[PDB]
Amino acid sequence: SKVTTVVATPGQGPDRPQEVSYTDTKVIGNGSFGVVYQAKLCDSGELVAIKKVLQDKRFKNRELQIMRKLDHCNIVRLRYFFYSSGEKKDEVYLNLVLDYVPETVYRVARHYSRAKQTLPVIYVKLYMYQLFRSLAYIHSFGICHRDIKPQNLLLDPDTAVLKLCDFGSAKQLVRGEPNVSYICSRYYRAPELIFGATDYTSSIDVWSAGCVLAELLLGQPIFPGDSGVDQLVEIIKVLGTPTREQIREMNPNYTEFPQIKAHPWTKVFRPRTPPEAIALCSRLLEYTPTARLTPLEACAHSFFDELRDPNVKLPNGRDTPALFNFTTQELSSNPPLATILIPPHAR
Amino acid sequence: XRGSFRFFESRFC
Ligand SMILES: [Cl-]
Repeated sequence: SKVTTVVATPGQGPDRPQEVSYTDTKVIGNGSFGVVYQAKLCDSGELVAIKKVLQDKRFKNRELQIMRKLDHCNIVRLRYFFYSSGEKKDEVYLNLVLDYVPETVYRVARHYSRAKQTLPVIYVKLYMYQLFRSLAYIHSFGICHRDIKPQNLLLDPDTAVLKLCDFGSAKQLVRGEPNVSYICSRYYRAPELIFGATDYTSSIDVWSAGCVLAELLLGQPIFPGDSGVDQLVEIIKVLGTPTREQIREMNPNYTEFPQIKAHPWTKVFRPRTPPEAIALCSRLLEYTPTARLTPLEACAHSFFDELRDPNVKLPNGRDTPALFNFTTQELSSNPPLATILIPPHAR
Repeated sequence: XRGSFRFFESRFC
């Protein structure tokens, strides 16, 4: 309840620490590996989130390294960071001061689901489009998030702005460097991870995004289950068993299936589900990792055409959030897509 | 409600 003054380092640019005062600190929740507090900046009265993570005495903090590089309207901004000490000894905390966003896609989806109500497809379009932009941006640095789930999609439901958060699982993936998946990609686990791949790529995030889309269309997870084994049974119910070629594309080291055919995608979702949403989902939830759309290709899909209509508005009458403020970095995987992604009225 | 949530409270509870 008292005023706390720290010397905090701005997230972006070289280190230029500033005195920052905040107050009204209270626990509001958690990320995967840190408690999240709300606080009010004394200067502007603005609410911020402070994620407190343990600082290793000998190793750099990877989440901080990644977040200092990022600046995108669909990724939670690292305003500042600072260190604090408990009474223990070697007990040091890294404090990440983040923009505060009050709700998540999961909360809105769960509200609609528990009410037996379909989430309006305009919101599905807006949320998924903004997720795909955030992925296009991080993937352009080689950074894979590895924990894409609806609880990590922050949302202001009135403006419909979505921000990806929680980079505690994220890593730069480099061709030829093996990677593991013990504490990450547990929520919507891509099948190559279930099959034990250590050479996986950022397309694991696109699989997760496909699971988010399917959940928003169905009102429940498409592949529920705690373990990868459990999720795989559920994956087979829809996709059938992977072919020998798909297994080789997922994990060429997987030595040790009956042929079970896929279930038609139109029969997975309720009648009246928009056909383009089903088409999009079928190009995300693919066994072969290289067959999945890239994030930028997904943004350009016909499912998002309504967002490119000149007269589109939110249901509350407000303008849509920013959709066309692309950068070179974000477009870098396929700059010619800019012609389609940004209609003439938007540039 | 029930499940795994980011925040303790929600207007959508
Ligand atoms: Cl949540």
